[PDB]
Amino acid sequence: HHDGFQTVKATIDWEHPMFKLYEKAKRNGKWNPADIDFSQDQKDFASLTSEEKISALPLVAGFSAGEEAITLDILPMAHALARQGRLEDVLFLTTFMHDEAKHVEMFSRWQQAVGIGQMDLSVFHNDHYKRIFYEALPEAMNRLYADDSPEAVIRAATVYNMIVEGTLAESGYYTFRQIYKKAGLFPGLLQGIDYLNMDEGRHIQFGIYTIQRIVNEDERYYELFIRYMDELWPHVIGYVDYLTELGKRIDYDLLRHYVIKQFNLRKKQISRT
Amino acid sequence: VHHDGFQTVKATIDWEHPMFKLYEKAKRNGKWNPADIDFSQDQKDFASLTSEEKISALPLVAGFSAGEEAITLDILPMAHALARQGRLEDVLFLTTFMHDEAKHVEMFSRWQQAVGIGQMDLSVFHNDHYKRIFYEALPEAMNRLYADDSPEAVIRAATVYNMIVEGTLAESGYYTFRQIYKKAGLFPGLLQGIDYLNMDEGRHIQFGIYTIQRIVNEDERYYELFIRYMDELWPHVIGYVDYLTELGKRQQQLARTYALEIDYDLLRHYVIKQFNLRKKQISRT
Ligand SMILES: CCCCCCCCCCCCCCCC(=O)O
Ligand SMILES: CCCCCCCCCCCCCCCC(=O)O
Ligand SMILES: [Fe+2]
Ligand SMILES: [Fe+2]
Ligand SMILES: [Fe+2]
Ligand SMILES: [Fe+2]
Ligand SMILES: [Mn+2]
Ligand SMILES: [Mn+2]
Repeated sequence: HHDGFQTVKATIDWEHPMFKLYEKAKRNGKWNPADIDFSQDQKDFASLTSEEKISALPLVAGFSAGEEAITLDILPMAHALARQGRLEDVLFLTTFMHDEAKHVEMFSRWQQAVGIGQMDLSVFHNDHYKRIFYEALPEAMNRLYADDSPEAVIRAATVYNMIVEGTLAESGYYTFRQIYKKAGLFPGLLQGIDYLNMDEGRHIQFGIYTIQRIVNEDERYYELFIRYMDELWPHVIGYVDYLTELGKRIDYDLLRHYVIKQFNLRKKQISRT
Repeated sequence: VHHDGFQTVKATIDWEHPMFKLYEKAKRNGKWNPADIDFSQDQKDFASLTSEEKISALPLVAGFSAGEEAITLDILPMAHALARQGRLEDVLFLTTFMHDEAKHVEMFSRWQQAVGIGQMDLSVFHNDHYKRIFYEALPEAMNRLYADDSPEAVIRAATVYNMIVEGTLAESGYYTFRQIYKKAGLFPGLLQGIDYLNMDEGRHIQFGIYTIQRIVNEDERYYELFIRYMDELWPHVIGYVDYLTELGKRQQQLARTYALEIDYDLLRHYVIKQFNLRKKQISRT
């Protein structure tokens, strides 16, 4: 039951950081994936050699699955914060969710346009990928229906924001750029990736805000945060090694260092105080 | 529980799904930002009213602010349930639904802030009937879906929120606010807000009808449930309406300072009109 309503008893906290992030999201979040011209992307893909055609697909499969996952899986988080009365958080998360829907849509549209929509790209998810996306992610998010303790929220934000978006996805945008914009290939996908990377700058900020406000109440949670990151590293780098083994069949030595860099950078964005 | 796989890895989005088409319309037609509305004439208009004129609109604003905030919290279980059923295109659409409702909450709260009543607690205009729908039945029917996503649970949730709250009360609210404050040349920024809001809600009702009718096509037993759930809520619908009516009648200072004939019997029949129209948008097959 609702006890009352903040915009009836009072107003929105206009000075809340997440309400300000909400405002930014409405201003900077107007792109529509339906407007992306994929026609050159189709030609590029067709002109590729089958050996080149596959080289693209592992990454797209990682992302298509990853965006769809978070679209389905943020909803428990939004619900738990709604139940705690954090209205400005909820306002922000509606932009988060619609961003992610556009992300799902964009990769799906590219798949469709280059002609691989009928292809099942699950074959490029290895065990380590499945551990993160098929298992740990939904596990940590769905927990929050029955357990919204600080430890549960921090574990979900760490998994979704610091590992999935902040290590794997950040590293993936960089990989796409380091490979295809140099080549002059796939300009519509790279356009989408650029819009998406803008969106994701906001998403990481909600995650930092969330993890940090909890850490602030008890620095015991800081060590929780680090432990959770390290728990998932073996699957992060297991996936990366799987993908680097594939491409060698571009210095994957560099992209495997960018992943390592991102992971440590994300750890540093949270302070013990 | 874990994901089996992902539709946009095995396949693609179902581009011909009607909820995808509705998602596409939502993106194209849902660009308005309440932060852009000019409330300066509203703040002056509100200040130009007496204490007694000043309140005639607040009961409506309190019903609206509470209603928009409730659904912002209470749609989330519905989106989760459909996500669990693999209804990806529904979920995509629902991201626009939820973001719309966020803007609706924001708009009324901006208006309250700008006209100067942010500090005033407007809960006093929620009578027991209002509470039974918005403080109780709405969240009960939605939160159910976390543990019971059966067709009958989904019908009930869509009926409460989409057919009653949006399609009866909110549709009547927009009419009332037009029949009164557009005729009074009052609160232009609020009515611009309400215009945009009402456009949003045309899509929301289409999702609710799609959802209810989808379930009724599986089995007609469910048509009767829809009618019964509509009927179980009518008394609170009309209980709130009578209450809002008796308020307006005894604070009639704004009606005659602005030479308006506010017909609280016409407004009452429009509510009844919306209720039955909503029944007619669901067919037994
Ligand atoms: C060979 C170098 C490795 C490059 C790393 C690529 C990893 C693929 C990206 C998958 C994660 C995408 C998750 C979406 C996050 C979000 O939607 O916020
Ligand atoms: C005297 C005339 C009575 C008219 C009825 C007025 C009722 C106020 C409506 C408040 C509910 C608003 C819910 C909005 C639903 C949505 O945002 O989708
Ligand atoms: Fe994201
Ligand atoms: Fe391994
Ligand atoms: Fe709505
Ligand atoms: Fe009563
Ligand atoms: Mn994303
Ligand atoms: Mn609304």
